[PDB]
Amino acid sequence: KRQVASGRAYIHASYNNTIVTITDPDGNPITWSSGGVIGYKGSRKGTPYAAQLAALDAAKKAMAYGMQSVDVIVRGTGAGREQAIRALQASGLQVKSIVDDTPVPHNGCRPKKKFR
Amino acid sequence: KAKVKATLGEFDLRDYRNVEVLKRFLSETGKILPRRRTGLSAKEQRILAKTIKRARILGLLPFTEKLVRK
Amino acid sequence: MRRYEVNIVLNPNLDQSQLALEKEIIQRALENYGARVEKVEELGLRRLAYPIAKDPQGYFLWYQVEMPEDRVNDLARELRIRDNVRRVMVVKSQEPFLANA
Amino acid sequence: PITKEEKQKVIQEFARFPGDTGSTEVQVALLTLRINRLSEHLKVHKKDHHSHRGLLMMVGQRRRLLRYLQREDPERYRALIEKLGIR
RNA sequence: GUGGGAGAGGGUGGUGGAAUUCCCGGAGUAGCGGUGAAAUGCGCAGAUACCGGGAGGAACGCCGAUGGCGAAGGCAGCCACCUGGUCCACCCGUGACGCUGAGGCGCGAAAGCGUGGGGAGCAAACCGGAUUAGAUACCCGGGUAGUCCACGCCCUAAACGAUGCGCGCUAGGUCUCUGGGUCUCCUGGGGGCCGAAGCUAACGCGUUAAGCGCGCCGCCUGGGGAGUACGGCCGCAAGGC
Ligand SMILES: [Mg+2]
Ligand SMILES: [Mg+2]
Ligand SMILES: [Mg+2]
Ligand SMILES: [Mg+2]
Ligand SMILES: [Mg+2]
Ligand SMILES: [Mg+2]
Ligand SMILES: [Mg+2]
Ligand SMILES: [Mg+2]
Ligand SMILES: [Mg+2]
Ligand SMILES: [Mg+2]
Ligand SMILES: [Mg+2]
Ligand SMILES: [Mg+2]
Ligand SMILES: [Mg+2]
Ligand SMILES: [Mg+2]
Ligand SMILES: [Mg+2]
Ligand SMILES: [Mg+2]
Ligand SMILES: [Mg+2]
Ligand SMILES: [Mg+2]
Ligand SMILES: [Mg+2]
Ligand SMILES: [Mg+2]
Ligand SMILES: [Mg+2]
Ligand SMILES: [Mg+2]
Ligand SMILES: [Mg+2]
Ligand SMILES: [Mg+2]
Ligand SMILES: [Mg+2]
Ligand SMILES: [Mg+2]
Ligand SMILES: [Mg+2]
Ligand SMILES: [Mg+2]
Ligand SMILES: [Mg+2]
Ligand SMILES: [Mg+2]
Ligand SMILES: [Mg+2]
Ligand SMILES: [Mg+2]
Ligand SMILES: [Mg+2]
Ligand SMILES: [Mg+2]
Repeated sequence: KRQVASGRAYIHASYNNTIVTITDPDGNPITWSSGGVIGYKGSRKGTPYAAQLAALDAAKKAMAYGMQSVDVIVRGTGAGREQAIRALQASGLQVKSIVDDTPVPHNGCRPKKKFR
Repeated sequence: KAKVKATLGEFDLRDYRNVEVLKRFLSETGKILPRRRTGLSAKEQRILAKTIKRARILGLLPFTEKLVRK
Repeated sequence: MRRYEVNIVLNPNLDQSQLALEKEIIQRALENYGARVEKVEELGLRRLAYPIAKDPQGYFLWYQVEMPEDRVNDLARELRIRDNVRRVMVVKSQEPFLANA
Repeated sequence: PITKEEKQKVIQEFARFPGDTGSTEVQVALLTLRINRLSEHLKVHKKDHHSHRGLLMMVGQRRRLLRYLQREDPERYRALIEKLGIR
């Protein structure tokens, strides 16, 4: 109901799922989506199609909130991570800039056994 | 595709205070560029490192940045 | 006694009374720890690469000094006590190694 | 550490004759200086082991040169020892 | 001796950013997580994702290497202090002062033990979910000792170059680290790879010897029994020699 005009788009990609959050310029979320948000349940969520449909869901939900100009933030390596962005190209939203912010440490923490 | 020092002046490697030159040795991100792209030598690169890090502590140089395009 | 460089970065928004105050305290500490000042370069307002204490900029001071070695760390400890002082880095003075020259 | 002032002080104190840097006497003196230094550094920093090895080395050398000296002329040995107050 | 050099060599105190977890606030809904696929788990007491703030522990990305240092174990953010080893140049000083080293003494990854702190992440045991003919395992969700610090013990190992230390001698080529030089190059000192002579059962070693010699120490004498038994010593114990 805010009619938020221009905003930020965050894409969090993993190998188990891909989820999207759309927010206002100071960062507070407007709407969001994910592979579970749509029909998919199991591993199907980590698929690229899921990513597309997700990004699109968030996109429409943004349209209804009066969204037009969008900046993108991408975090993580995952399947369909790219496909998400590809969906936001055809979103019907103008994509100003794409940025990869994926957090990586300077090696603070011992990772899980799976990860070393 | 010339290496850093190749296009560059005559400069103090031990000077942490001078950003103008040092920034050129960093990457698109805040990463410190490898020898392959810095055109330096062992001793050179090794001094540049500690110098950069010094700067970083002083907030003159980025610990890290964010990538664009992608 | 040896030659060192004191690097001080403090809050950029200081009133002149406040500035002169903090610099006065600095000078005081220096005299008190037995450091003679060979020369000084004050570059003041500068844009940090990352925010330090919630703020994007900082006020910069550079001192070349000579002083007793044993007192140095104490001198840093003392210089950091001030709230307004965000960064203190003391280095040993070194000859200018060059390159591409 | 050990500055050059202190160095020369010791050397010119222990020289057998002007311009003598390397006499057995001098060597043992210099040794002894570094020894006392290091050991005072090990009164604190008890956990510094590597330095302690270094000190073992130094001690060994000193005791060796003294053994020589006292083998050649026992008088100079007595002199030196009593002057430094050692073994 | 003097004059220069490189370095994650050691000890102490500071200190910086990235991330994880937790807590506070904003905004925001229906799931997140996770796997081969799943479930336990967490979520309407508002999670996941996003923004700001705070707390705390541990480890220091890029630089980083096929690199450097150390006697070995081992040593990586940055700063300062204390300190060890080592290399080169000058040819200045002492004048064989040398090499090895049974005992002894000290150091000695990790796990483990004691007392007292600390505890984010990880994680023996353990609690669960799966898989399977069964699962006491691999995979998944949790989780204690521990991993961290101080002090004192333990004294083991693929503690590996599976190659004891020192010295002299015997083609080179190539890459490299670090000094000096009259600086396509030469000369020292480290790190690799090829290869002369030679060695070797062979693979391979080959101026970083496993070659040609000399000195000194350790050690071996078929496999299993067995690093077990007895005895001794050390240890709080585990256990070690
Ligand atoms: Mg899934
Ligand atoms: Mg302060
Ligand atoms: Mg060090
Ligand atoms: Mg240290
Ligand atoms: Mg909350
Ligand atoms: Mg519930
Ligand atoms: Mg439930
Ligand atoms: Mg409940
Ligand atoms: Mg806590
Ligand atoms: Mg690496
Ligand atoms: Mg090793
Ligand atoms: Mg040194
Ligand atoms: Mg001579
Ligand atoms: Mg003579
Ligand atoms: Mg020996
Ligand atoms: Mg041990
Ligand atoms: Mg341990
Ligand atoms: Mg304990
Ligand atoms: Mg865990
Ligand atoms: Mg587990
Ligand atoms: Mg032999
Ligand atoms: Mg040269
Ligand atoms: Mg070595
Ligand atoms: Mg060589
Ligand atoms: Mg042959
Ligand atoms: Mg060979
Ligand atoms: Mg030999
Ligand atoms: Mg052989
Ligand atoms: Mg038998
Ligand atoms: Mg045994
Ligand atoms: Mg018997
Ligand atoms: Mg027994
Ligand atoms: Mg007993
Ligand atoms: Mg056993």
